[PDB]
Amino acid sequence: KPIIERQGETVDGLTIIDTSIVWPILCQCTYPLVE
Amino acid sequence: YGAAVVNIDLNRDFFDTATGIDLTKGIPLVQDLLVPIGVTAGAEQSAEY
Repeated sequence: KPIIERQGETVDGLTIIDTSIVWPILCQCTYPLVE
Repeated sequence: YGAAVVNIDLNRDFFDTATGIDLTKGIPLVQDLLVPIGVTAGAEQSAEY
């Protein structure tokens, strides 16, 4: 029994990492701007 | 006859209290030009010097 294995995707959002989650965090995101 | 102390400062007339500046203390204090971004509520009260 291994700890890390190839199997995927599981019935959880912890496989296939979306790379498009970059443009919303450069524009449609107000920070605390640094209360 | 009876003057305790005299001194020199900034004229409270050319630098009017209405626009740009205020003088109640010796320091010419304006409100908001350089406020520290991420601090508590009581801070930035010295950065107005």
